[PDB]
Amino acid sequence: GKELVLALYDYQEKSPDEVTMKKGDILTLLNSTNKDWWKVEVNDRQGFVPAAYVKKLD
Repeated sequence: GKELVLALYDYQEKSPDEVTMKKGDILTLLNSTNKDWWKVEVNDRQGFVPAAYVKKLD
């Protein structure tokens, strides 16, 4: 499994443990154990984004 997610909306980081993404970005999923905040990797940065702002691609 590739563990990819698609950004549904832009998100601006508000804390240093978050990441910024743009709608249409394809992120790597690291940890989806929390229902509200998922840890993702977008290039060379890792951090949290809201789960509701992304969709798992398979």
